Amino acid sequence: RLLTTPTRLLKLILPALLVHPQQPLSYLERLIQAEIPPEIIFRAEWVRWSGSTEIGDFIRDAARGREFSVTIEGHAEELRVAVPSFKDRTYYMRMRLRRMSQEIDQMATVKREAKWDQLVHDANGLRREIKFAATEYGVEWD
Amino acid sequence: MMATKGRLLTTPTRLLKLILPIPFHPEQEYIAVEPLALLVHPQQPLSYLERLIQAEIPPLLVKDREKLPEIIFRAEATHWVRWSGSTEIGDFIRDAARGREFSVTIEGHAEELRVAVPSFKDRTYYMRMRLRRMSQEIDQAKWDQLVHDANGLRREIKFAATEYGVEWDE
Amino acid sequence: GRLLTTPTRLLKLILPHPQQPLSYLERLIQAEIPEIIFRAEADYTTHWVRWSGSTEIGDFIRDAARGREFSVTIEGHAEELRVAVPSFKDRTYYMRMRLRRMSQEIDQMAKWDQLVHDANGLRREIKFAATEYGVEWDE
Amino acid sequence: KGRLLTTPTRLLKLILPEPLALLVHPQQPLSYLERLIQAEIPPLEKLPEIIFRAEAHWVRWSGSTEIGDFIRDAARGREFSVTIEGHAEELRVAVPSFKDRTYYMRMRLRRMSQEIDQMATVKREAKWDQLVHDANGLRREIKFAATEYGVEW
Repeated sequence: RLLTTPTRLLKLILPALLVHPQQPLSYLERLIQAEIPPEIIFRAEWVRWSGSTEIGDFIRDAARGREFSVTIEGHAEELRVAVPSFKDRTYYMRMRLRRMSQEIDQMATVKREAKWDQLVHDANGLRREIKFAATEYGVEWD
Repeated sequence: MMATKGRLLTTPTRLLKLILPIPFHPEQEYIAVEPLALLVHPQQPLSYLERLIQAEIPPLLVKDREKLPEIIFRAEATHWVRWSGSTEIGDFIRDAARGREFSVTIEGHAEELRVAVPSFKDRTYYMRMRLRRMSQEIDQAKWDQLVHDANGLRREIKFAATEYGVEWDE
Repeated sequence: GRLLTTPTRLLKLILPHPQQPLSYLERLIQAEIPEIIFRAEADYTTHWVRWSGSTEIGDFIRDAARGREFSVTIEGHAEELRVAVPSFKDRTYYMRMRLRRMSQEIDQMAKWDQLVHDANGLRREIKFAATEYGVEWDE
Repeated sequence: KGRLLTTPTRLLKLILPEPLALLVHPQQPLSYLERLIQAEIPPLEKLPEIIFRAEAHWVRWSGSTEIGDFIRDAARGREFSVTIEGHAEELRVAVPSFKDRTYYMRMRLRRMSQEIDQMATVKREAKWDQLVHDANGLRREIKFAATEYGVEW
């Protein structure tokens, strides 16, 4: 019920929330407590997790059990939240890489189909001979 | 000392054509001018040019046997210097680029021959035109930032792989 | 209903700033009224979901990019209003207009790499010449 | 007397006696100078061995020592001797100084350095740094919205 986002945030959905993976779980508790009448505890594997641990590191280890618990001081039924797989966390990221990589090959492929390295070698090399003659004749050149 | 001057011109290749005034009638046999055009490669030595001209001018006469006339190359210094026939043509010209006129002396011919050393614009005409063309072809960017941003993203995904404890690689 | 973009980071909507909380969007609407919640479409394969007032404005609508509209419940009457979300071309435009201008401006202007390198060699080639001659050399 | 001059390229022009002009490379051995000189002089028949001596107290450099390394040691004496097997008196050839050998070389650098400044000054006076950064930047923001909207760009 927690989704990776195009940016580096995380969307959470349960009986809609935003968090940063570098925020501590205390922030999650703060947001959750604001939508309810209140201690929020996080178990995952099983073991509870300190509210001073980063959410990023938390759902990381939670991938072992594919999900994690949320229990509330008062209510009796616990809440379970599925954690993103690695691929789930890296979808938009690996996508951006795939596209940038392809963007590069196009850029490089153009450079090749234009003989751009010989063009630079030819140009730079002959600008050298031109500059060199100017020094030989005792003149200046653009 | 001859009223007609020689010119050597540049070519778009490494080669040079040498235009010379030959003061011999084409049917003369021994020793106002006739033209001679000569393509030479800048690494051919001066001694090679001598051999070239000697084929296009009549022999000299010493006693009852013909001789190939000595041909010698001179240039500026403010006086005049004799150049070694083992000198490459291109390097010879390169040195004479300031005096704008060098001398070619034919044995048995009192009046020498002077060649106009080409101007800078002329010596460099073809190259400078190719530069303009090549430069024009280039003018028809985001690469550095793009490849940099990519490798960084490659790194973060490798990182999440090890943290999430899985293998990666596309 | 409609929400639209501005060339500055600010955002304009109208009806019957990105970093502000939804609570603020609720808080200042009440200045134009006699509890305001927000909702949007949610896929998992449809659904409507209530968003925390602590959600940033800009961070919120970026999640609603795919469904080009979102709900908003006001008290009193169960007649929810829907707001237009500008499509990609509509939002990126004022940016894309600046990019094209800039990229064209960049087009209006490299021997640099060779110069620097060719210089370093010369600088190195003379530094050596000084030492071989046992001389100090300054520029 | 004789003179050995630096040329705009790495070569060396040598002038010595109706003086004779020569072009040699600093990386060639003195034997090459001997070969070139012997061709422009009469024999003795066999070729005359010519020996090069620079100052130290006046010693002969081997025919296998490079001309470059020969003249940089000759600068101490600021000239060097050439003797021909046969001719009684010797030739002395002024050798270039360090500022002489590096004139054209240092001259090229000044022009390049200045050219580099002009190229860089244009970059400054045109806010080049802010240009690409704003460009590279808001490009990524655009490429990001496409990822958000699930579209291409």
